[PDB]
Amino acid sequence: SGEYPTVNEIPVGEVRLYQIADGVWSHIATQSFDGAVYPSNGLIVRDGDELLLIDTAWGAKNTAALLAEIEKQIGLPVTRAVSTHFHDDRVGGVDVLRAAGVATYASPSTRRLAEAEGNEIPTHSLEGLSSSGDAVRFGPVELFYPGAAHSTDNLVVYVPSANVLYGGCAVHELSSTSAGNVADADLAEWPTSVERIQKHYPEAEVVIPGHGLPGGLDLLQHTANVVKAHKN
Ligand SMILES: C[C@H](c1cnn(CCCN)c1)c1cccc2c(-c3ccc(CS(C)(=O)=O)c(F)c3)c(C(=O)O)[nH]c12
Ligand SMILES: [Zn+2]
Ligand SMILES: [Zn+2]
Repeated sequence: SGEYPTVNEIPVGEVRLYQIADGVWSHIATQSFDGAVYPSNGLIVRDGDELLLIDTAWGAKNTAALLAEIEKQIGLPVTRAVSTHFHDDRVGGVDVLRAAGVATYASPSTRRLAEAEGNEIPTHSLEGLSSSGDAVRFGPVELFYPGAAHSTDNLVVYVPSANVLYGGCAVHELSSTSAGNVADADLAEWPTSVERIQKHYPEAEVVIPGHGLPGGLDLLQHTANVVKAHKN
């Protein structure tokens, strides 16, 4: 009824949208992994009379549900999608998207890693993002490669019309007490990658983590802090 929806409010398989700013929504879904249930976020950005999707809803049936929810609540077609790293909470559902006519994109680094993991593989490669600090435009967003953090390939997304920073899994929510799933992370480089985000997007007004509640720029420093406590 208005507050951001949390893991225990979303049954696995359903998707909810949350209006972030004019023409910007997050999408929230939940999924089981190794016997526990987790929420995860993605983004939807209006692109004239079309929509740009950032990240799947973590699984084929969740992603089908995402498309249905977008049709019900927004009613504009999703024409393109970008996945911000290779894990299943970002690419699982790409095959559903591709069968629904969505053009799916990721960096070559994400595509390679997805293929090697046995995860679904976006169709199109995003060049111009291979060195930390790189930025490219993609529809109504800017894609930025901050360097290795949660994963070596993680991208962040900025919506300049609204000053919305979508951190993906490189950014954690304020209530987080540890650094999430770090199996593919670079804990030593993560703070430097966060500092690059902070320097490049000093006017961000909303910061959205890969999992959990949006907030403001605090999420960036908090992320660095929880990652340092983990490496320690
Ligand atoms: C799909 C993904 C994954 C990551 N790696 N692998 C290994 C490769 C295997 N094929 C799979 C995955 C599965 C389960 C949970 C998480 C969390 C996560 C966990 C806990 C928290 C709470 S917290 C910050 O307080 O610790 C959280 F927010 C997110 C994150 C994240 O961190 O992005 N990914 C997750
Ligand atoms: Zn991940
Ligand atoms: Zn994640």
